[PDB]
Order: sequence, then structure tokens, then C-alpha cells
Amino acid sequence: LLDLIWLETILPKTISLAQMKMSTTITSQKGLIKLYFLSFLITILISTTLLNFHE
Amino acid sequence: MTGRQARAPLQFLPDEARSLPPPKLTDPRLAYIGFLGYCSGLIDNAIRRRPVLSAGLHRQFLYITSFVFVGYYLLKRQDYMYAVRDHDMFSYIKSHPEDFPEKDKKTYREVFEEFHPVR
Amino acid sequence: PTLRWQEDPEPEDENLYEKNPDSHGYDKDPAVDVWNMRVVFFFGFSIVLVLGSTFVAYLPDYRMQEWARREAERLVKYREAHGLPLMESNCFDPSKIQLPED
Amino acid sequence: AKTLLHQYWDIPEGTECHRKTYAATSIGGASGLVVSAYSVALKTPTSFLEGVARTGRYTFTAAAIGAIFGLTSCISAQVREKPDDPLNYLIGGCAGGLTLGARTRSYGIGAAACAYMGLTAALVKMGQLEGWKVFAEPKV
Amino acid sequence: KFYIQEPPHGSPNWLKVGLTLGTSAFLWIYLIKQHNEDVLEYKRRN
Amino acid sequence: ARQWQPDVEWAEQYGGAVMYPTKETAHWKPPPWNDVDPPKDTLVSNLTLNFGPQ
Amino acid sequence: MLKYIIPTMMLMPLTWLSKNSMIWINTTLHSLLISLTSLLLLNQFGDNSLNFSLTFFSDSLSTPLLILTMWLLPLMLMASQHHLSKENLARKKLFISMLILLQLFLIMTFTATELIFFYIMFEATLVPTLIIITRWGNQTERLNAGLYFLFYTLAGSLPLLVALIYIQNTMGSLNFLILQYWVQPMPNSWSNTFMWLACMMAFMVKMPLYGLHLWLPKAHVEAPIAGSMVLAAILLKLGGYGMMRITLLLNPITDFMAYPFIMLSLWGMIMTSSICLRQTDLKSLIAYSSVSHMALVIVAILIQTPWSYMGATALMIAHGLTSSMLFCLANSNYERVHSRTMILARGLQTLLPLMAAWWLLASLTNLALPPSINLIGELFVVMSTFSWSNITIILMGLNMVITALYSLYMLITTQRGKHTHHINNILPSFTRENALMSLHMLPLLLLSLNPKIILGPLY
Amino acid sequence: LQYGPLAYILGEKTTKKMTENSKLITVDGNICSGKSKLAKEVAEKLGLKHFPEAGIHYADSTTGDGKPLPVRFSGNCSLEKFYDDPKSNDGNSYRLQAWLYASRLLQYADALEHLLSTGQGVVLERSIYSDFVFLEAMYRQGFIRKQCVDHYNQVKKVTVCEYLPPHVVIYVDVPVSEVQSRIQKKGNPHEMKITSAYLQDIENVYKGTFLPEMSEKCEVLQYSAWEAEDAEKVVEDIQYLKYDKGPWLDQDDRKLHNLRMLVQDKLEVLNYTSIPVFLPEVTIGAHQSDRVFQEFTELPGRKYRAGYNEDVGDKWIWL
Amino acid sequence: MSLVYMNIMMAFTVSLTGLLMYRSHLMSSLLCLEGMMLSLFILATLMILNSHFTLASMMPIILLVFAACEAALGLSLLVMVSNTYGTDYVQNLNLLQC
Amino acid sequence: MNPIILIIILMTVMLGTIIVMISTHWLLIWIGFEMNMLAIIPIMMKKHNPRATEASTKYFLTQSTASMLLMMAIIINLMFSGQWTVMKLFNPMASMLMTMALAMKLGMAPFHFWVPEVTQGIPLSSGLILLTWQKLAPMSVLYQILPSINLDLILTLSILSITIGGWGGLNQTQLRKIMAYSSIAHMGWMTAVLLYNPTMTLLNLIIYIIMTSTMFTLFMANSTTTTLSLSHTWNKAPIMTILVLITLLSMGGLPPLSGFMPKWMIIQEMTKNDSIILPTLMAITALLNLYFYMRLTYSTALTMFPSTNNMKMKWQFPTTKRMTLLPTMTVLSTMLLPLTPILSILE
Repeated sequence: LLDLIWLETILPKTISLAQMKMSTTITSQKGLIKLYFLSFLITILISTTLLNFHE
Repeated sequence: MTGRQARAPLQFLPDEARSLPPPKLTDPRLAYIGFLGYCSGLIDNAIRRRPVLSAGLHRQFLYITSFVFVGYYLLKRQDYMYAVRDHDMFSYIKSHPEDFPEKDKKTYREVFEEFHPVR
Repeated sequence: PTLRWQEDPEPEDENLYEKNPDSHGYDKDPAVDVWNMRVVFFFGFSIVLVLGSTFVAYLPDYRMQEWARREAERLVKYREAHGLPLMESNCFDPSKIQLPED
Repeated sequence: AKTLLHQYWDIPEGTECHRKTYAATSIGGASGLVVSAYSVALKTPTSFLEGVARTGRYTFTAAAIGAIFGLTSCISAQVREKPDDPLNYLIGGCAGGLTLGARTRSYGIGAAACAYMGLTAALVKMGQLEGWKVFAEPKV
Repeated sequence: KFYIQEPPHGSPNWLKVGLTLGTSAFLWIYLIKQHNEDVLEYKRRN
Repeated sequence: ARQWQPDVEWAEQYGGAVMYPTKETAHWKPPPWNDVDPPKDTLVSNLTLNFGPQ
Repeated sequence: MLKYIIPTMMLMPLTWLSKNSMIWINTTLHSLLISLTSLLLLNQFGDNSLNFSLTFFSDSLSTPLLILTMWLLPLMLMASQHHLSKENLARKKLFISMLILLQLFLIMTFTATELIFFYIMFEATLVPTLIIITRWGNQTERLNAGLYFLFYTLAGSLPLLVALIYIQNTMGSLNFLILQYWVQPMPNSWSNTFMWLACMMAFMVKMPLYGLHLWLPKAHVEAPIAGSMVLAAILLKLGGYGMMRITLLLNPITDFMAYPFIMLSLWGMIMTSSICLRQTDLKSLIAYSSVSHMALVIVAILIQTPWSYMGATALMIAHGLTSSMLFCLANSNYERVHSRTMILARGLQTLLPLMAAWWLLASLTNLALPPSINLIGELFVVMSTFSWSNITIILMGLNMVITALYSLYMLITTQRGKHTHHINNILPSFTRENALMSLHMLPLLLLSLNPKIILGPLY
Repeated sequence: LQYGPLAYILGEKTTKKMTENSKLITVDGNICSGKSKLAKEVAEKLGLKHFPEAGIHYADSTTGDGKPLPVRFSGNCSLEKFYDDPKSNDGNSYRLQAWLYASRLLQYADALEHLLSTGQGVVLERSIYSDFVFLEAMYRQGFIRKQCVDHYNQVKKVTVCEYLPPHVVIYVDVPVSEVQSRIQKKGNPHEMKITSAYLQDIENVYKGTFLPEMSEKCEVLQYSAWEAEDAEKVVEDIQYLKYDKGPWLDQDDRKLHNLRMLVQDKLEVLNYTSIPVFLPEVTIGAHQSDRVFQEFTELPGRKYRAGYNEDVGDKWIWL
Repeated sequence: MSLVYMNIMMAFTVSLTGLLMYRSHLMSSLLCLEGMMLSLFILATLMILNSHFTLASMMPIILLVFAACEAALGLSLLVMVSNTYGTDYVQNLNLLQC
Repeated sequence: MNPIILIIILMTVMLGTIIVMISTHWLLIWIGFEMNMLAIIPIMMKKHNPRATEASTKYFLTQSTASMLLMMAIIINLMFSGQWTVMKLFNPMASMLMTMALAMKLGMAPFHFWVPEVTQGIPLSSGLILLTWQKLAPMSVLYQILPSINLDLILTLSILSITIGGWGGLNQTQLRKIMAYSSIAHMGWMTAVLLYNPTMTLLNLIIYIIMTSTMFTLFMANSTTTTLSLSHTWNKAPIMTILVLITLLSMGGLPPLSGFMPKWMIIQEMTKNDSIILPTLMAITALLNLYFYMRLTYSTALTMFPSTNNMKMKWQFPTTKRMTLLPTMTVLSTMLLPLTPILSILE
């Protein structure tokens, strides 16, 4: 228990599964470019009204 | 650093560089560049399936000549750049006296130290 | 109806004996094995091992040891001869000090 | 916005409660609206009703994270009265992580959320109390 | 010997190797001249 | 040669379209080696016109 | 020490343009010449170090470790045939030149002035061992072993660089002598604790500490023998060397934040000495043995006593020698039975009547038999830790009992009593293997006669 | 050598080497009938270069010396084992088929490269389209699992669809019993051991799929068994052949430049030979590949860029 | 502040949002690019005429000749897209999957 | 595609980048970016297939909308203080729009969704030349307009660009998308240091362009798009293996190799400021973007996959491609650790 399988579940598993989930949510996109320009739109609006950048 | 000889835009070396000594013979950095040139010749013989360390000796001497020449000019410009950095630093030292005070170097007779004895 | 591979059943027990039972440890060239015997049994045991043993048997006074012996002998003889207590405390001068006072 | 995260730093620490907790709910709901805007712009939820439902889930969960964090911060600061140690916000980050595990209805992800959120929140208070500047000097 | 229908090269030309050796020796002569000029300039200015 | 070598199932892992599968990765396909996807037929624009009687 | 550096650069291309059936004698002879050359350096007298223009100096923190590395190189090399003998001449030259490059960066690492240069040469030590163990590891997860190795050593060792740049631009240059002379204590703030935690944590991962020691055992069971001995002896003792170098600065807060690390290393020492009792896979027993001894080393380093540092370097040198030897005998047994598993290879008392004597002598040096330098190290560390807390001697002696128990069990299990009468392929032991035995242990006993050399700079 | 785009621009052209002698005439047909007899007759009576039997060791014959290396380096086809027993679990049909495909693609590129080099036209036998038909026929016999046919079909979709077809196809038709009589009279027992339904499927596919799907591209000359062995009539029919159909009439110049500077440096063509799909009959494992490549590179002729290979020449390695 | 500048900046921002969100026609995307060209044109020209800075009236003519040749390039690309497919929809571009 | 016309179009790419480098007038910079776009469209579609058509479509739309947003920034700049010098700006709103237009152009994490799409379907020559020049040229403009940038903008884009280019790179079993995600990570690094000492960023530009040149030269040496083909180029070409080993470890950033001099000098002149938590976060993410390099190196040379034959046929024909300048760029990219005081060659 305490050495092998529990250290393999504390350090490598949590990090590795977090990187696996973030990779399989980021790169798992399809080719509808309307979505990417909507991301551009919400990036411009979050830059204007959420956090001040000209101020 | 921003020029500070932002007048001549690509003066590669002024007459200001002709007062410091150039990089001398058998300095170790140019010898390192020459060994890197020989390694470039070795791997160029390696890729083209011709025998390594053979039949490309004019290309060996070509690569060594080219890298030693380029590294020589780079060393010259390098030493000029560090020299002008040093000289501008010392000009700003000698310019403003009062922002750089001589710290009154108290000897250890009176400089107290917290001790915290470790056991 | 499937194999997934093609390679041969390899290797075999290529015994380093059954050919040259006089031979020493490594591979099948029966001259350079004798040369390896020569180099690792003259340059590991003959010229390195006992020479290093006699080098560490006596080298100069590593970390100033016998110097420290004789200097301590002479200094304790001094501090017997002058009657002052040997190894007075306060190695630094008790006058040459500045305590931060209240 | 920088003005209301500065409002979250504006409360003495210390306690002026209902206000620190409302600022925490506002920050969490703003972050949840950000993440819900990304997740509705990158998915095509098909259709608008499910988009409203997903945005409601992400905003309500992030605001509940902010609420529970502000609650346990306020209570720990009232009880133990120590603005030096960030151990109060260590407890706060673990409480937020366990409630994130409750809102996702898993246990392993919740325990990892306790660990990571507790350590990062203790780091935030620890670096604020010693003083580590935000993003820049920007001088030399 | 052993080849069929040509050796493509292996028998080199006699302009490329002469060109490379010529420009290499030329660059060596130029850098030696550069170093002599620089030592002369340094010892003339200081 | 008695040493372990990577094999057909490691080769199947390090291939396909993307490495790590999801519930949504079935729509991805490995790319064509020509990088060409030829076949489609466009004859809907065989557009008619009645050059008529009058 | 540039007279040590430039013959290593003049040894490598000789192996490249060495002809067939002549790589071996050339490399072995010239590395033994390097061993006499290494023996010339031992001169460290009295008050100061022995310095050399800016890059180089020598202390007894570095001199026996350097002699250990350059003595270990021919032993390393002569372990490293007969398991790549049927491979190509070019790949053989590539492997041997890779080991020579690794030795070169190790000498660079032990003869370092600045800790920045120490960091560069630290991950220069890191890089070739990756390629060696992952290419020639000879099992199905040498991949996983090399990957865990590289990611733990980078991901621990990396913020150490940022802390070193911070010490650079807060105290001027980073000579060890200036840091002896310009140091000042940094009190119990929080950022002091973070900088100390980053530096010591990088080294903790290199040790390995008990929290992150899953690093080691895959990289020992899934490596060739040269990289095995390099990995264990020189990398773990290099980590301890680096901690001994950096801990001269930042004294006043280690009393406040060393209490988790000492505790973790003690209880992990007990748990690791218990876990290397009952496992299979005979190779791995010595791996967790090395984990247990380096945990003892860590406790010794951080309790900050001159007795503790003398015993620490003694335990480092003794365990490097013993673990390298015992790895080589494990490779001999794996040459015999093609197993790596413990309970299969049995007997070896009728068969191989003097290979058993080297197994016995190695396990007795591991046991801390009293002329072994292992016992000198363990004894000084026990004296210092009983001065440290007056009750933690029970964990020390329980470690002592269990250590003798598992080492002697590893002896008598496989190598006391009955062949399984189906092995029937062992040949009598080669002169090469016995040559590696008498190259391990004769310097151990002849160092055990007059061991005043190997004790630390606090002589 | 020196050929490229810079030599193209600084040089004249690639166009003015046309026409009426530079052409791809391709006599194809059934086994044991359409071979070197009629092809070397037309190579005689037309004044136009020829290529021999494109078999296993053509890749040996194309470079160095033309020595047929053994089947550990040029195989592992075992053609005589294929004619003895084409049923083995260990894989003997498809490795032979893919090797024939790659070697015929090599000789086809040789023919097209020498055609683009100024002329003067070539006569070919048993090109790669016929190899496609050959594998489809021995799949109809039931000798290859259909997944591996799909592998070959993916290879054929990738490679040939960016090249040019030949100019003319001269088909030979000989029935079953006359092929059996000629293959008796040749005397090879391994040739006799092939079965009759195999030839029947070759006939069925090679008449009902190839000659239809030519479809006035690669204009044809379909001769029977009784009307053959006359170089005069077929060379007269080739000079009858007005050149008006197919992709060869419109290039214009630039795609010919692409083919000239693409067919050279033949590993460029060989990029798409092995895909790989990993093929449980084709992929040789690691150990065998290692010792085969080493025991290939200790041959004295093929030893690292034979133009610079010591003990073969070229007596100039500059001291 | 010259109040007409407000409506022209408003027209720019609306043309930008129209460029970003779009239903199916890439033709309409090129069309909103042309409109955004016109918006920057009119704003820069009214700037130059308020300033009387008539040495540099190069902004209008050169900005719109360049952005119009950009629009011509886009139109030829749309010709090629509608050639190698049936239509020019945003759908049937989802191949070359990321 | 007549080769004279190809030399013309390459000279116009050179001309667009030089016009960007050379002027003080803002409209000339916009002309340079636009001419770069116009000529970098037909370096793509060197083949026929419609993958290149859709990639050129997506690239054209995003590149032109970034250029128009930059023109908006210049026009609002001259609504305010009216000068045609490339200097410190005089509007925070125009600096906002200008940084976001350059962020859309050279690739940042909210703005990078076109980069693996454009690099997937195109040939390697077009991909190499667009990565080199389209990540070169706006660094000149950024170097010029650095004294008037809100640091939150560049810093947030740089942090998020490094972590997105890291997190995306772990999954792709292609090669061009691995290289594109690595490009996004390095552009985040090359932007993150801009407001502190830009000699670091421009020397990072030099080193990154040398590295990408060696990478795409070693992939022009053998037409490989998957790692399966990399294993078969292990079995057919042995020196390619150890060069992929050394250059992939150099893209990793390991100290005795020359991939370290970019990162560590950046961390030096970064942590001479009071930012410590951010360099340790960034460099832990630079530990994160190394695993796909490790599995790539495993698939090439450290392990030996089973190889399809017809390499038995291919062994008679050596590597008879063309190499741009492989050995010089290689040993300049790999053995350049001890020349860290060639930092100051730049200015």
C-alpha cells in the first residue's frame, strides 16, 4: 500500500490525469471557424469591460 | 541598453573600437569555434554517406576558415560592446557623486551580529 | 490465421567456454584476451594498487597534523614555563570589543 | 475587475462580514461567467436553453465556491484572530475544494481540489502578507 | 571497376575544389592582414 | 537478441488520429498519406433553360 | 585540474579512431593512467582549500569523491562488455564515448567553484544517463524508468536555478569563498523559508527523500550495469555533495523548517529498510538499501555537527563502493540464470566456491562489520543524532538490526544450501568478474587501514 | 551530375524534344506469352530502347554491379516457394507482390526519366497497372486476406494518381491451353505447378477490368494468339496511331518539368512505398532488421555511397 | 471631439462584430471586410481634413488600394473554395480536423 | 509555378519583411505586413489538394482581420497626437488594440486557433518559411513600440500562450501540430521578456529560428508526417536518428546543450526584477512542454519500432535529397553553450 501504489497515486497520477484532461479538452476542437471568431469576440469584450486595459 | 550611438545605425565598429586590443592569437574561444568548425565538417561528411574523416578535406578547411573568421569578428564586436558598457557605467559613476555614498565601513569591533547558536 | 511478426528464434547460449577453456573472461579473440589479462592485472593491481597503498601510507602532513602535534607541545611547554594558565579563554582581546549598550 | 478585487483586499482582516463574503461571491460569479462564456462559445450547446442551463451551472458553482470560501475565511478570522498566518486560508481552500467535490459529486477530484486549492490559497495570503508584487516591478 | 551506366560523381571537377581552396586561403590572408592592421592601430594609438 | 523491443501494440498506441481517446474522438481519422481527399461529384449545376417556342 | 580535464578530451576521439578488437585495451589502459593522475591531486593542507584560477578548487568534500569517480570508471567500463558484445562496433564506440563524456561532466561537477556552474554540470550529469538506461535497459519499462528519472530530476532541480540567480544578484558573485566571507543570516520570514525549501527540495529529490523515492527503483531495475553504478553511487553522492556545498549559507532557519525533513527521512528509513526485506527481484533489494542509507545521510547532513559531517562523507564513500560492487555481483547472477528474480537462482555453494566469498564479503561490508567504513559512518551519525535528541537512537538501532537482517537474508536465501537441479548452465566464474571483485574490495580494506583521508573538511 | 531548376532556367527548355520517337509503347499480356520475344522484336524494328524482365533483383541490377543479391537482402520473396505452395501462414504472396510493385515502379520511373531525357522512347512489359490486376486475380483465387488487399489498394491510391499513364498498350491474348503448352515446352517444373483457375482469374480480370477501364486513355492494339510474332504489322500500327487522346496531349510544359525534377532522386518516389499500416504479414521485427542491415552494409560494393567506397575506388580521396 | 467621430467608431465596431459572428457565407465575411475598410477610410479622411495636414493625404488612397487588393485576393480564394466544393459554406470546411 | 516567379514571390516576402524593418512611417509597416500576407498565400498551395485551400482560407481571414485591427490602432493613434514615428504611443486604447492585433498575428493563446490548422495541410517548405518570417517580423515592431505597453496585456498573453502551447502539445500524434504548439510556447517566451530587456527576446528569436530551421531541414530530409515514418527513418538512416535526438533535446532546453542559453538568460534578467513566482511558474511550464519531445525522441531513436520492408529495396539508394544548410545550423544550434557572452552581439 503505502510506498508503491499510494505514492504512484499521489504524485504521478494526479498530475498526469490533470494534464490528460486539460489536453483532451483543449485540443478536442472541430473546424467551425464561427466558434473561433466568437472566442475572438468574447476575448475583445473581456478585454474592454471586465478588466480595464486602457485604464 | 539603447543607443548611445543611436546616430550611426549600423556602424559595426567605430574608431572607438580601434583603441582596445583585438582578440589575440590562440585565445580559447576562437579555438573552441575552430573545433566546432571541424565538428561541422565531420558531420557534413557524416550526412552525405561519404566516409567520415575522409575525402572532404577541402570542405573541412573551408568550414574551419569560415567559422574562425566569423567568430573573430564576433569576438571583436563583443569586446567593444562590453568596453563601452564599462565606460558608460564609469561615466555615470563620476557624473553624480551624491547618489552613491561611501558607506562608512565599520570594523568588526563594533558591528553587532545576532548569533542564534546552533546545536 | 495471423502471426503479427516474422523474426527468427534468437539468440542461443553462445558459451564462451566449449571452444577455449584456457581463455579468460571476455570475447573470442584468444590473443587480446591475454592482452587484457596483462593490462588489468598490471595496471590495476601492480602499478596502481600497491603504489597507491604506499602513497597513502605516507604522504605529507595532511591537514597539518604532525605540525599541530609539535606546535602544541611547544606551546604547552611555554605556558608551563611562564606560569600563566594554559588555554586562557577569550581568544579575542577582551579589551578590543564594543558591546551595544542600553 | 481590479477595483473590486481591491475591494476584496479593502476589508481589514479583521472582519466586516457579509461584505467580504459578498465580494467573494461577486468575484466567483464573475469568474464563473467568464468560464461559462468560453464553454458556450466553444461548444454550440444546441440549443439556447441548454446554453442558459450550462452557464447557470458554472456561474452558480463558482459563486458557491466563492461563498463557502468567504464563509470559512470569515469564521476562522473571527475565531482565531491571527492575520499573520495563512493557515486560515489553507482551511478555506480545502473547504472550497471539498465543496467543489460535492458539486461535482466525486471524491478523488474533491480531495485533489482540497489539496491544490488549499495550498494555492495559503500561498496567496502568504505572499500578500510578506509582500510579493503583482506581475511586475515594472522597473529594474 | 564494379560500376554500371555511370559513376555519377566521385571523380570531382577541377573548378569547385580550386574555388574553395582559393577563397579559403584568401580569407586566411585577409584575416592575418586584419590582425596586423589592428595591432598596428592599437600600438599607434596607445 | 534477447533484448526487449517495442511492438505492434505500442505501435497501435503511437498512431491513429490523436493519442488519448475520449467520448468524442471517434470522428477523428488518420490523415491521408497523399494529403488528398478526392472523391466528390458536382453535377447539380447542370442548369436547365427552355429556349422555347415563341 | 585542467590537467585532468584535457586528457579526458584527449581520450575520447582515440576510442573513435580505434580499430577493431582494440577499443578495449586502449580505453582501459588510459583510464588507469587517469587513475594514477587522479591520485596525484591529494594534497589538501590545513586551513584553506586548494584553489585554481577561477573555476577550480579542491576540498576533502570533493577530493575522495573525485578519486572515487575516476577509480570507478575502469570498473564501470569492464562491467560493460559481454552484454553488448554482439552489438555493432559503432554503437559500442558510441556507448563508451557516452560514458567518457559522463565522467567528464562529473569531474566538472565535483570541481566546481560557483553553484551556477554546479547547476549546469548537475543537469549535464543528468542528460547522458537518460539515453544509456533508456536504450540499453533490457526490459519492457526502461522507457518508464528513464522518463521518471528525467522528469523528477528536472522538476525538482529547476527552481534551484531561480534561487541561485537571486543569491547572485543579492550578494555579488558566487564563489564558495566569497559565500564563506560575505554570508549573513536571513531570519524567519516566509520568503527565506521558500528559498530554502526550493534549494533543499531540489536536493531532496536528488537524494531521494522518502516522499519522492519512487524515482529510484525503476531506474535501477531497468538499467545496464554501467549506468546502474553511475546512477546509484555518483548521482546520489553528488546530490549529497551539492547539499553540503549549499548549506553553508542559510543557517538560522534550518532549525525551524528542518523538523519535517528529519522526521520524514527517519520514518522513511525504517519503512524502506522494512520494504527491502520481503520483495522479489533481487536487484531491487540493493536499490532500497541505497535509499535507506541515503536517508541516514540526509539526517546526518541536516543535524549540523562536525562529527555528523565526517560520518556523512565516510558513509557516502563506503556505500558508493559497496553498492557498486553488489550491483556488479547482481549482474553476474543475471548473466548466469537470465532471471532477475530472487527465489529462482539458488544454491551457489557447491557451484562457484569463491564467488560466494565475494558475496559474503560484500554483504558483511553492507552489514556494518566493524572494520568496514560503513560502520564508521553509521557510528558517527549515531553519536551526532543522540547528541541531537537523546531519544532518536531507537530508530537508529532498529535500522541497524533490520539492515543486518535484510542484507544477511539476501545472502542466505539465494546463496546458502541447495541448487534447484534444473539450472545446469552455469560455468565457473570468469577472471573478469573476479577482477572486478578484487578491484572493488582491496581499496576498501586498504582504505580501512588508514582512513584519515576520507573524513571531511572538518577533520 | 547537375540537373535542377537553376540549370533549367539558365538552360534552354525541357520541351523541344518531341515527337514520334519519344513514346511509351507498352506491350502487355498474359503470363508465358507476352514477354521479351515481341518486345525485343519491336525494339529491333523501331530503333527504340528496351527494358528486360522486371523481376525481383531489378533493384540490384539498377546500381553498382548487376549482381542478383540473395533473398536475405533482395527478398524475402521466394518465388519458387510461391509457385510450389502459395498457401503458407508465414506470408509468401503479399511480400512478393509488394516487392514486384516497388520494383516495377522503379523501372517505370527509369523508363519515364529516360523518356524525358531527350528520348528516344521506350518499350515496356508488365507495368504497374497489370500488377494491380495480378494481385486482384490472386485475391480471386483466395490467397490473400482482404485487409491486406486494402493495404495494397491504399498504396495504389496514394502513389500512381499523380503520374502519367503510358502512351499505348499493345495487348496479347493467348488462351488457357496454349499457355499450358508453352509452359510445358519451356520445361520449368515450378512454372508447371501453377493451377489453371489462377490463369482463368487472370484472364477474367485482365480482360474485363483493365481493357475497359483504359477507356480511350492508353490507346490499345489488341492482338490474338494466331496473329502475333510479326514486328512489321505492329510497328506499322504504331505509326498509324495518331496521338490525340489521354493526358499526354496537354501538359503544357510545367508539369513535364515537375516530372523531370521529381522522378530523379528516386527515394523521393520511394517515400510512399511503405505507408505503413503494420500488416501482420509484412513488418519484420527489430532484431532481424538489425542483423540484415548490418550484413548488408558489410558488402564491399554497397558500402556507403559507392562513388566514395574505398577498395572499389575512385582512387581520389585526397591523401 | 467632433461628434461624427462617435458614429464612425460605432460603425467600425458594428462592422467588426459582423466580421466576427457570421452564419454561413464567406462572401458576407469578405463583404464586412470591405465595409471595415470603408469605415477606417472615412475616419482617417475626416481626421486629415480636421487637421489640415494635407501633406499626408496618403492614408485614404493607399489604405483603400491595398485593402481592396486584399479583398480581390479573398475573392479569388472564394473562387477556389467554391471550385473544389459545391458551395462556399462554413459547413463542409470542417475537414482538416484539428 | 514557374521557378522564376517563385524566386519573385520569395523576394517579395523578403521585401515585405525589410519594409517592416526599415521605416518610421506607420503606413509602411502596414504595407509590409500586408505584402507579407499576399505573398505568403501562394507559398502554400504548392500542391493541388483542397486541404491547402482551406488552410489558406483560414489563415487569410485571421491574418487580414489582425492587419485591419492594427490599422484601427494607427488611425486612433493619429486621432490623438499626430506623428508618423514608430515610438512610444500616446493612447492606452490604441496600445491595447495594437498589442491585440499583433497577438492575433504572431500567435497567442486566445488567438492561436488557426496555427495547427494552417500548418497541418501545407507542405514543409511553406510551413518553415511562414513560421520563420511570420514569427520574426512583428518582433521588430514590438521592439520598437515597447515603451508604451500596459504590462498586463503582454504578460497575460505570454503566460497563457506558454501554458496553452504546452497543454495542447501532449496529444498530437502528427508532427506539424507538435511543431506549431511548440511555436506558440516559444512565442509566449519571446514575448514575456519584452518590457524588461529586449535583447533577451531578440536573441531568443535568433536561437528559436536556428532551431526551427534545423527541425524542418531534418524533416525535409525524409518525407515524414507521423512518428511511424520516424521509426522507419531510424531503420533506414542512422545519423538522422542521433541528430533528431540532439536537436529534440535542444528544443527541450537542457543545460550542456545549447537550448538553455535562451531560457536561463531570460530568467536572469527577469529575476533581477522582483518577479520570482512568475519565472518559476513559467519554467515549470517549460518543464511541461518537454514530454511530447520525450515521446517523440522515444519513437525515433531511444526505442526501435518494427519496420516495414521495401527498405531492403531502399538501401541501395542513399539520402539524395537537398539540404538547405544542415551541419552549420546544427552545430550552431547544439554546441553553443559556452558562448553566453554573445548575448551582447545584439546591441
